[PDB]
Amino acid sequence: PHMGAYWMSPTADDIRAMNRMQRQRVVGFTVGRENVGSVQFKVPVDLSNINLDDLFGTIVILEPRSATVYPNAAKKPPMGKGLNVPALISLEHSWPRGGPTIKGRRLERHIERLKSIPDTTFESYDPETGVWAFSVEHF
Repeated sequence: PHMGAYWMSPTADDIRAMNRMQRQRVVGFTVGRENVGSVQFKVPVDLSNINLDDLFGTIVILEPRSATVYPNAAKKPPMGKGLNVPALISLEHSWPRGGPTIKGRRLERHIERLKSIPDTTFESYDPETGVWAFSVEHF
């Protein structure tokens, strides 16, 4: 696999510089990984109890075509708490089998399948870049 660095927005520096009130309600918090995709939380999140330097690969795991938040059910907070909130997920490399030149009906059936994935709400598929974007309500 060919993956680059994890990142977050606002940055860990920005969040470390917030006061307690601000860090309890971080808007548009996004965790991504170069050449994989990103997870953007759709409601404000409380990061006061999250270690920003033990987040990538521990709480949020981004692998090719796969995003995971809280892989260990025993340590997963209740729905609506921590990062267990609705999120917009964008995944690169989501092409039809055959790759970027597959168009027409074969591409349409691929989009149909992505629109139907259980527990997701389809947002978009970009046929030129291979990005599938969709929302989930909990992890």
